[PDB]
Amino acid sequence: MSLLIRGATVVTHEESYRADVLCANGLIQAIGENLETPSGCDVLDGGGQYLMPGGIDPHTHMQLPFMGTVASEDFFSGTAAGLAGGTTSIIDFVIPNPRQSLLEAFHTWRGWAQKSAADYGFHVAITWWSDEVAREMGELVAQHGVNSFKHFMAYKNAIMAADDTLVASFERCLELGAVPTVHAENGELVFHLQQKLLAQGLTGPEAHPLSRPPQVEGEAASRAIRIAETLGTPLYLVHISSREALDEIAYARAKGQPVYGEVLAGHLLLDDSVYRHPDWATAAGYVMSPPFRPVEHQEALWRGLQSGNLHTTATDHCCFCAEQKAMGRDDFSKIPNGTAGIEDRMALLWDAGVNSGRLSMHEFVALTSTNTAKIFNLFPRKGAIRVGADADLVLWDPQGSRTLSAATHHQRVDFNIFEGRTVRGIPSHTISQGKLLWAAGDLRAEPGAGRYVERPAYPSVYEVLGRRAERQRPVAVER
Amino acid sequence: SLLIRGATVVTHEESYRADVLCANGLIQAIGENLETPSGCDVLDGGGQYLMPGGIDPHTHMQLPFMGTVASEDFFSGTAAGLAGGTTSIIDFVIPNPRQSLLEAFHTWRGWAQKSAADYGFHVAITWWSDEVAREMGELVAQHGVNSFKHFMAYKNAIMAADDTLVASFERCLELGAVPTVHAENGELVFHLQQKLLAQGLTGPEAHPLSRPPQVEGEAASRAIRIAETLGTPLYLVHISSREALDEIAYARAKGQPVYGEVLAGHLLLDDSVYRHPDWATAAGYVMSPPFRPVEHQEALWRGLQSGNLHTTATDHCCFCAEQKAMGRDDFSKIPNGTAGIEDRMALLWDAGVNSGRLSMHEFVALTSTNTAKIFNLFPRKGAIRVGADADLVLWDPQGSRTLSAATHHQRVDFNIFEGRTVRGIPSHTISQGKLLWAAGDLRAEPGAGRYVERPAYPSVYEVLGRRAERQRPVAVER
Ligand SMILES: [Zn+2]
Ligand SMILES: [Zn+2]
Ligand SMILES: [Zn+2]
Ligand SMILES: [Zn+2]
Repeated sequence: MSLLIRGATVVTHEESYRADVLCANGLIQAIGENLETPSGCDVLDGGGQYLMPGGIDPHTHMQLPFMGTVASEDFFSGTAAGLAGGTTSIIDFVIPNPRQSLLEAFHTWRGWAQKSAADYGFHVAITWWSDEVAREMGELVAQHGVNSFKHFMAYKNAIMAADDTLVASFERCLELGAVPTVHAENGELVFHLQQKLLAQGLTGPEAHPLSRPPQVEGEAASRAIRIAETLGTPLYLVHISSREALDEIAYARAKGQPVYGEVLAGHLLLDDSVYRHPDWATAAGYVMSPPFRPVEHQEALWRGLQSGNLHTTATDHCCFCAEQKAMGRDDFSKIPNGTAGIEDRMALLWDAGVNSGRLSMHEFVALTSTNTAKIFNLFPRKGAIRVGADADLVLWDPQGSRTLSAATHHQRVDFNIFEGRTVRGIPSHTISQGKLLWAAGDLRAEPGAGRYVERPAYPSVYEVLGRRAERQRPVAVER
Repeated sequence: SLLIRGATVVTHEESYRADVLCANGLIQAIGENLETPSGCDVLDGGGQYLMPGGIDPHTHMQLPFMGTVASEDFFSGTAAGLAGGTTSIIDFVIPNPRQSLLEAFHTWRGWAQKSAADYGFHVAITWWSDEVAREMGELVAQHGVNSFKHFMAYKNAIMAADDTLVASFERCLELGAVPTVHAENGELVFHLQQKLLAQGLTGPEAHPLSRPPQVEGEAASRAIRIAETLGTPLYLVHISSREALDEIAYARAKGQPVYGEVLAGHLLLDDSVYRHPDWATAAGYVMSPPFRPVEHQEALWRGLQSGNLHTTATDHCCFCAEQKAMGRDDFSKIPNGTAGIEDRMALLWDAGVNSGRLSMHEFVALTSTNTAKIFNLFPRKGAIRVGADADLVLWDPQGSRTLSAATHHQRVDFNIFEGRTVRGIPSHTISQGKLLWAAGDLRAEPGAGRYVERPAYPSVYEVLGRRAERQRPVAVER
């Protein structure tokens, strides 16, 4: 018990309509025009606003230990700041060291995430292979609510998976009904260009984009895609930044292949000139992988969203303050990679996509929660306004205004990649598991309030794959 | 000296009536009603088309491979070529892993000495070290080699992985050499092979299932993007799939120098051949990449017509029945390869020219001139011009030939086009100014052919160099 949102237009991934919505006991209890108020149930007035599923950010790195160091944003600050921005759940990554047990890395991460203010889940990264990793994956799916496994195709000599691994792991994912996910950059090429730029003496952040140009993403997307086609698995590609990688996804989808693509707001709105800023720390602030790209790539990504070839939005929320960035003051390859975004994603997208008329409100919802839930088999528990669904919601004021700044954001990091940008259309209120956790300026997150969210295996795409595999079965010739 | 009189000269771009005089290995004169020098033999070409002799840039004469040695040797293979209108080859030095390239190279020169017509070599990069790199440089500077092949498949044999591709392509750029690639993802092939064998599918019908088209498309994608990133051209051998062809068109659509090669096999045969109820027949078709579903044939023809595929070849790599039978209980041990050197030109004329898919000019481009230009042999080869080498084919658009292993000159007991009848045939073939095939009479002689050196830095390198210069990485000062 008990929270009634009254007066709003409910906006789903597919329709708009006027209704009141009642939350109790973490769930949406009722939806209708003029609902009755249970006694002492709190009431939020939503006249002239839109009430939508709360955002799900399927790509966070809260307090990740990475590139000599540990991300500035912990599970609490991170998940809180997300709430302030209308995001109600995350999926983060367990990234074991190579040769490290997955169940061990997984219990370590569950540890770190217990302090979450909002619902959370994990993908598990496959950073090495053995019969043991195969075994443990099965357990994570059977016992621990994991149904998606990440592969890094870059970060050579660190966590990179090569073809022999990708093949073995993807086959395992097929066996388990789990979704393979990939960070698609060709690692040998990145490694090769990094050395060559450093050997020429190019050590600045401006050399970061040059060390990993768009065709390096395109290559790796092609390869992850064709391994998935060849093994009979779906595939989810994280943070697509390039035309080249988008074209591979469209090409595969165009042949009937289940491939999904995620995009970050930064890759929709920023270009690679940012790395040439006169101030080192500013430029360094933008360093993440894949990097920001020449302008023609933004337009292409927008169209991918408009055409159904890109499916989800996310942030790759991986915060490093200036002093951490400056670990690579003399060597761009040692700047810790990552930008902040959890709090800003929904407003950035609404303002650039809906106000401009590129995206309908419905696509906005699809791209901010529902597609993610459907892909990872959380629908209709999440990303849905219906009776029985988790009461994760955001109330949106289309005329409200906000100016993005590191000075004022709830993200624990001293840099914002959209510093000074002003957006129209903001989350006035955010509701997580039935509770009002952000209210016109007031953040009310509390450590440990979040739950761990299990995702069942075998999303329905695996039924279709199953029937195809059966129909395609090889038949010997008799002689 | 040899005068060809009364033919229509057909090049990669035009047709005209003229006689052609050859002497001393070379074309001496071209013009209407040329004078006959005394002693000169005269070939009457009235009603026929005189074209450059075909260049086949992909042969494997007497290759030791998959536990045996190809049945066709450098003499029998180049002689069979000449009967087919093909006057020069490019074959492959394939050193074993950890074997010196130079060692392998001289060995292959020995094997090739017996060739009946002009020949040259690509050299395969089957392992990597500083010594390989040094050897590549000596091959280019001293030995007339200007192209290096990389195999993306054949895991635990001659397969190159990304780290070798990158380092080799970079070495290729340094030397002005053309990287070439056999584009199949070896890890997927290897995985599928085991899986299929583990399920007891051991027959030839499983060869194609073990390397479906996307495995080729992936590897073309990857070679292409490595080449783009390192700033080299790229040549992809025997493209069989829409997927690979689409990767080439995509890259050429961004201004990237990528060339594709195609075999007649892959233009005209489909994967149903592998389900033949006779084991030996099905096995005769086993090569890599395998023949594909029909839709890929049409895509390939369209590649030719659009300028996204550039050369034709044969992957001439012959194994007789007893040799193919080494894989009788395991398709993955069937020696991979089919014959085609003799048949390439008539197959293509017949399927492409008679149908109106290709002009005669395109036919010339795709059978000699584009290969010449790509590997820096134009206009010495693939050109009918004074001072060019006198490698010529006289083509009777009315003749007919029926292809058969019982009648072909290829030293192998199987022909992947057994029984097919083509219209338009080479009536005569001239190599080094000499009449080596004359309407059924083959006059090839062991050892007549020459080793043909190809200079480095084809023209594309000047363009890449201007590009590289305009994209100098430039540091921001602070
Ligand atoms: Zn990533
Ligand atoms: Zn990430
Ligand atoms: Zn090959
Ligand atoms: Zn070959």
